[PDB]
Amino acid sequence: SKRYFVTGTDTEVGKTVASCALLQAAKAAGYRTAGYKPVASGSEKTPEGLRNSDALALQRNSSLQLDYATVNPYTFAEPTSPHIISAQEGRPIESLVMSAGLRALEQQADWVLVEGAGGWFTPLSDTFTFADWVTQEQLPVILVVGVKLGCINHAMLTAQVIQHAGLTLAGWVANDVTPPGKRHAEYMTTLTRMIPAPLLGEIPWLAAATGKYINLALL
Amino acid sequence: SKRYFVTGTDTEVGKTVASCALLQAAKAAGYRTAGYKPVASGSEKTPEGLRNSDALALQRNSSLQLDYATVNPYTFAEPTSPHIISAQEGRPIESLVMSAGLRALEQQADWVLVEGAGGWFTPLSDTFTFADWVTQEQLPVILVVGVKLGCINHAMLTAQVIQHAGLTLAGWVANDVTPPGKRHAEYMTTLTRMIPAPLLGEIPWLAAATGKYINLALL
Ligand SMILES: C[C@H](N)[C@@H](CCCCCC(=O)O)CC(=O)O
Ligand SMILES: C[C@H](N)[C@@H](CCCCCC(=O)O)CC(=O)O
Repeated sequence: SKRYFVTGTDTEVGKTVASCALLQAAKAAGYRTAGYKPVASGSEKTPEGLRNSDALALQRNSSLQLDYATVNPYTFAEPTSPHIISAQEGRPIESLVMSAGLRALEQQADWVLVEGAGGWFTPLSDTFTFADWVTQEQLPVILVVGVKLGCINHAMLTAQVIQHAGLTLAGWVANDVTPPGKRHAEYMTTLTRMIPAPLLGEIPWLAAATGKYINLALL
Repeated sequence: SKRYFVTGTDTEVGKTVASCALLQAAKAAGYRTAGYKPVASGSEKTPEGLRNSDALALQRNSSLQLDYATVNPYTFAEPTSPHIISAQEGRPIESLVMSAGLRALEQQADWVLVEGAGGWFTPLSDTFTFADWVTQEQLPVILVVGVKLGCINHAMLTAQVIQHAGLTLAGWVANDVTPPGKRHAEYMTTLTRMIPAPLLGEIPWLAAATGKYINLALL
């Protein structure tokens, strides 16, 4: 299986929008696809337990029919850092459970997209971060950049930290989080120049069928 | 002279609020102080030329009477990345002019605070970033963290990049950018654990005399 990890420059950059566009283009290329979000916080109660909306989006954009707990093993109600609510609730987030879940998807999908929570360094416990599990798994990383003032700094910080860990930065996606602004073209040129990985495509400001904005031939 | 560079985790984290609190505590410890903001964008027209409000704050919080152009040599009207507006206006931002300005302040001040623009990696030209000038100058760095969801990731990214460049991370300041929230104490404990530098103090949410929140004995 092809496997990619998706991270973002900050918490509200539309990372799941880019993950659904990636899943839609891979489906169009003929892959049997699966979205995986191992850890999620900020969830609603239903008759079946807590459900996170980003994980629901990954589940409905996967080409395989998948059960929710296969897509998202760890679900917390409160929208805070996973290591705070994990400790509060008394439910440890285990690296072995996160990796088993990935293997179970590779039994049926040949293109798997793994979406983290937050940015690169989100803590999962007091001694373990999301970056430690991605490094452990040796996943190639796709960086989603929300295009706004301040994003050059955040895209460069994330790119250098991933490369320092010896991981491949597979590419980046530009998400237009605001309407067209004055320096949009100069920001896109600077970001293309500075991020050492191919620009996979740009998704326009939308306040759903977005696969056409991704060029999968660059991954 | 003691010299410190101040940077922030993102663009609106109240970095100049923390710089004024630092200048106020150094003045109270008996230092002859000077604030320096070499590059600024987002400025107003006056009879005397363009004036940036952050640079004005540094100027009025310095214990020496200083002229504006001594505090801020490069002033651009439009609030965008300095390398975009510098190219548009045809006014190169020169490293020699930025360093000369710092020397001129050391002629009269014995505690100098240098405030950058944006975050760590702000571009000054197509081949030069603010981080290259700070590394060139070998300034110790003070990191200002706006405490909100997403700041653990940004504080860790900035801290590792500075240390990788071989610079000293002198300390960090927590700025409360919102009213008291649910996980404020757990966020402060996590940030203290993870940032490899002393917490210099915490400034409370204020919608001016803030020197009392800084412990200069840790710098
Ligand atoms: C206009 C802002 N307040 C600030 C510059 C932000 C540059 C951001 C570059 C990037 O995208 O990383 C200007 C200033 O602080 O004087
Ligand atoms: C609740 C958020 N949407 C998100 C977690 C953000 C953690 C931020 C940690 C940090 O401060 O860096 C949860 C999620 O995406 O499922």
